[PDB]
Amino acid sequence: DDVGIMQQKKPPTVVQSRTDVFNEQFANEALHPMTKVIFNGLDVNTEVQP
Amino acid sequence: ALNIDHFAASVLNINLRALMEANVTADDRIKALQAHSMISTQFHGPNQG
Amino acid sequence: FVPDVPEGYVAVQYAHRLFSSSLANKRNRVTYTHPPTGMAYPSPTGRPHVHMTINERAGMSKLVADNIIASVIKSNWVVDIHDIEYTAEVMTPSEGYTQHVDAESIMTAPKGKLFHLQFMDGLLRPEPSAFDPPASGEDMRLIYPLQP
Amino acid sequence: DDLDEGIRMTTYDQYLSHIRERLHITNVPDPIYITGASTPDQIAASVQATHVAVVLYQSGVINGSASTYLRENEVLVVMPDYYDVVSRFANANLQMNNNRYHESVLEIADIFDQADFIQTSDAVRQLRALMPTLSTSQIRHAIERIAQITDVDSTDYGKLTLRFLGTLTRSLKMQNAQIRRIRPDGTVLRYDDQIDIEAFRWSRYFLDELRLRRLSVGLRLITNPRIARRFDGVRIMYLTDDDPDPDFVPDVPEGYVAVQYAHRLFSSSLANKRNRVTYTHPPTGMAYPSPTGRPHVHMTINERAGMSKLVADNIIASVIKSNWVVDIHDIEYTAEVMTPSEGYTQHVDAESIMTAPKGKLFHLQFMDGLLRPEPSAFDPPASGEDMRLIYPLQPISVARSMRAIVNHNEVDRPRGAVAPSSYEMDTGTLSRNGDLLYSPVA
Amino acid sequence: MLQQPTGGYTTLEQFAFTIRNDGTNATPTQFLQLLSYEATENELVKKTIPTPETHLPSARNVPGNVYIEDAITQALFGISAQNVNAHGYFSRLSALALPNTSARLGLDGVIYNSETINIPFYDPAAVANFAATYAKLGNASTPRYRADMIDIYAHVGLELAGTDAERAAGVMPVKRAKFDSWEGSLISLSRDVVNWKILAFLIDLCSLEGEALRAFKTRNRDVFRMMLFIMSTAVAANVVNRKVTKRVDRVLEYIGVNSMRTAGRTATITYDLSRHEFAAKFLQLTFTRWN
Amino acid sequence: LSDDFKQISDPKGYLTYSVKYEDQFTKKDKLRASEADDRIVGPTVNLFKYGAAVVNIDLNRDFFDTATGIDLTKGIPLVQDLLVPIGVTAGAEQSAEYVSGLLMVLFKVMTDNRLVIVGETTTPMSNTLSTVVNNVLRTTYHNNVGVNPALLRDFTQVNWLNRDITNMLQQAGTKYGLGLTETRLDYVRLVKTIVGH
Amino acid sequence: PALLRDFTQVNWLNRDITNMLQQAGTKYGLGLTETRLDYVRLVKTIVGH
Repeated sequence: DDVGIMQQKKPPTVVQSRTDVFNEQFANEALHPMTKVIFNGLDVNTEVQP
Repeated sequence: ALNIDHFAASVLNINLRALMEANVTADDRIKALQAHSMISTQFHGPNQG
Repeated sequence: FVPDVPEGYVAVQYAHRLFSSSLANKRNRVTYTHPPTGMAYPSPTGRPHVHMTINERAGMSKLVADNIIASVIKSNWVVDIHDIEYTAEVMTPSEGYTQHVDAESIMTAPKGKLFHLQFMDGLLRPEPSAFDPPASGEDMRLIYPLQP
Repeated sequence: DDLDEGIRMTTYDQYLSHIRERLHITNVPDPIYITGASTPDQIAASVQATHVAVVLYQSGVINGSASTYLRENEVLVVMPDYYDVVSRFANANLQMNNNRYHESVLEIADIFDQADFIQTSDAVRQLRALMPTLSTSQIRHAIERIAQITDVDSTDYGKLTLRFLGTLTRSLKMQNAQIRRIRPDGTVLRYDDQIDIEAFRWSRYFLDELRLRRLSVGLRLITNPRIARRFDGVRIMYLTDDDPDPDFVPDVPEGYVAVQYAHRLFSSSLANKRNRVTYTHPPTGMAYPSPTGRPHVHMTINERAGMSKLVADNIIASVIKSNWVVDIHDIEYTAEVMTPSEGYTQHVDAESIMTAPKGKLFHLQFMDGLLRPEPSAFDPPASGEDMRLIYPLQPISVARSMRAIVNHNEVDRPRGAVAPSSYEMDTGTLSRNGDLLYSPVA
Repeated sequence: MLQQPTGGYTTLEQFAFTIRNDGTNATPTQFLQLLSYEATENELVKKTIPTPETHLPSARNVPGNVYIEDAITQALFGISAQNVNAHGYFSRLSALALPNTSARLGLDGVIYNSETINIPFYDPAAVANFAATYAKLGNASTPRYRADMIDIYAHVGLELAGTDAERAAGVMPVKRAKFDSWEGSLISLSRDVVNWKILAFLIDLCSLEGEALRAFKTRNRDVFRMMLFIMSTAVAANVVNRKVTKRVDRVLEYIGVNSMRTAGRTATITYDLSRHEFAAKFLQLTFTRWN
Repeated sequence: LSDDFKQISDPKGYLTYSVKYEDQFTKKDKLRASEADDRIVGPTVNLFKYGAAVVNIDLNRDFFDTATGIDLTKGIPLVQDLLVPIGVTAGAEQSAEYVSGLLMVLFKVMTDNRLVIVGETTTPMSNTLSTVVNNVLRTTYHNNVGVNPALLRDFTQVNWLNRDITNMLQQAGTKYGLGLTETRLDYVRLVKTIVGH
Repeated sequence: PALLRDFTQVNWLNRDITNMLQQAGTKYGLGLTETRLDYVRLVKTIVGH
């Protein structure tokens, strides 16, 4: 129970469905625990407070 | 339990109490930033606490 | 065609004050509140059936501005917008679609912008054959009008 | 009841193979025939001379008083074939003739108490009924392979070579081959001492004490619940949570309809403007021509062979977009736990889990994650994350001893960690004569 | 086995409960007074509690020698527990309520398969009625079955500072607790309560009957109040220290309201989000069964 | 003379230990002990290094080797050929390659022939052992001591794990002990003498 | 037209074969049926397929 210093490991996250017509099929998918983000290239918080 | 004299031992103990005790959360630093920008700017991020 | 609120739903307002970041298990994830009961729901799953309406997209932290859409596809959330202008037009069966708006540019774009959509007619659409092996995959729609 | 007592039934062929050639070595008159009349008196008196306590059933109906003498004395009955047992004794008052059903057990031939015979135990049978049925040529091949892995070659074996015929080959599958004397006509005789020595009395062809004592101990490692690591079946669901440890079977939700998978309930019919693969609800007989509300069911695939495409997708799509609980069985896999750090090394697909050949066992690794430091207070949040698609139902952890040897806080165990058992930490004493002992307890 | 003592398993005395009032231990009754109560202009209404859905997780028997009793005590009072709500431990427990099962709950709090000689336990019937009710907590987390939180806390308060004319009536004014202090006192009492064998107090709260119960609730009215306070600490929002004379004092901000987080990250014990999911479904069972 | 079985210095064993370390869990307290306090409980400490994820047991990778066809990279004893489709060509992977490998590991244990010979043994002194590691040793240990829990009685900083170990080695239901122990079959001479280790 | 009793997509035809073939009248078979052994030599000679 403590905050790690060395960087960890990731799935890693992937973008998918956005537009107003999909027609997805659900082929493949791996079955391993992963992450899927809706918006492309987010993670915006560049402010650093010393 | 160290070997430094009772003066320096008393100084370091009082210097530690006021750090653990006296509190300032991440929010208090986010409340200060709302005083140096166009009124109505919105801040999000680090958990308040 | 305007799809409505199916059945058991509750209309709530929007304020950045109800979308706060918290800590569940071993990670930081944006948490909902659901004002009529004051709960948690730390994931885009199990969230009670809402009819959340948005008046203005002002302080929409692009993270929590996304999390709403991600909850539309996993909890049947029926959301709204009121400041958006569009000049979508009827389209014929063949030729189909061309360009299309992104489900992210329609949540984090300037208030002034006027972007047009594109809708389908489908009445003179060619139907299937008699005996045939059925093909797989399904069609989806994400943004409906309410005018009509 | 009790899943015990009652009466003990055995097929006649199983009797003649094991029991008959063994009670024949000693000088006991063959087991008495069960009377059409009732003999609840001498049933055990004639069985006392034979000692085995098994009684041969023949014809007629067993008496009411002979129906209870069999239950109490632990005596056994051998019927030629059981279509029923109702008419064999006519269960008079209580309900037994064919209602409160049987079960399946093993006997280990403990009903003798004569030493030097029955060396092998229960466990050998369990190992046998696990492999596919071997044909004559397969057995011949299997004998040859084990022989040549230890150098000692078999140039010719069982095969007789006449110079005016070529090379004819026999089979090599004997069983309880008891070398016995042949009479002139070509018939097995029997055991008449003073004519046939002592070397030909039994025995399992093996190197006296040395092999039988070595095999006896080594057989027990083979049938141990820590070596058998070929877990069967996999349940496939689409709840998204993740958990500290592997082997987390997510129980089927509160209210579901369990339907048996058929090669019929999936039909192809027209809906709206196109052809679609449609489900058909067995209890209500409905349509649902799209992977949406079904409503949710509990599927169970047994034959994942003739399922074919298109249908293999409607199953793997309704689990995602309708919360279906599916299932597989023929799939065989070898599981091994994986440390939280370093992550996965190999990832399979949900389409290949529906086309994998019946007898080809692939390995699919399961993630741990009990010992993983949580993130710092200041960092970017998350949005709609991980969905896991597969689950073992065993569980897949037989080798453990101890787990995650790290302390929490400073003086307590982390939630879900185990210590070594008080068995691998007890050096016993030698037996009163031969082997190893334990404590003794209390 | 120890059979069962008539009048409680808590009247045995082998295992009791003593808060460590610094260098000298005491009794829960003796500790409650050092605290006074400040009535503020806020009011809570005693809200009724919904029934608990009956659907405890099915039986599995993975081989773990699960410390079910140890896990329970850890989440409610334990200092910064981790993975408290994981599914595997409870499922194993529910096997316990089953008539005729070779699975005995150890007196020390460790669950076994089959049995042992060297270890005495609780007779199978005492545990049977216990796990009938606390196995349910197991699935408290599920989206469908999950319990409330922002409202059960209208009960915590009446008990901690519930005046007798107040728990006689329905509504109590929002109070503000304040008591003498030793600086590391909040964490210190929380470190201490973790070893009470809280199993014993619960495995008999389902076995005691009509008269033996009337006497049980009228005596341990403290042993309950204690773990309630220590628990209500993590929840209330602001901890203010008062420096008077030569004394030092801790004020707990609001006894009856879920602030939703923090309490004092340093001055006390904190509750994660997988804690409100747990401690809530816990109180939903002890309270209902309690009254 | 025929010479049936051959003798060895140290026995092997069928069941061994494995581990998966986490290379980010190090305690900042470099502890220390004596040299005889080290040797007896030495290699067992370096199999349970502070921060080990899982420590499981299985078939030995060594005793059953490719010299006898036995192959186990997976955790399952997999042999290459035993029972097979004859007319048809074999497969790249088959579930039958297991019920044939488990039948092959049963062959090797049966055709065994080894005699243990006492060698390398040394004796420590009472002045040079912790009072905990002393009443567990029977005069003379075997120098090439193997790994075992309970032996790491008081050498791990894992405060929790240290508990159950003491409790189990207290209830009189179990008694751990290595070294030259007492035997029934004793002084029985054939060429030298029978001792029990 | 019987060895495909569970390999065809055509739905109607499938149920039909696995009904008149499953019937208590007929039954399908394939491969080695039985063997005639030799008197003096003791080897398989005339096999039925």
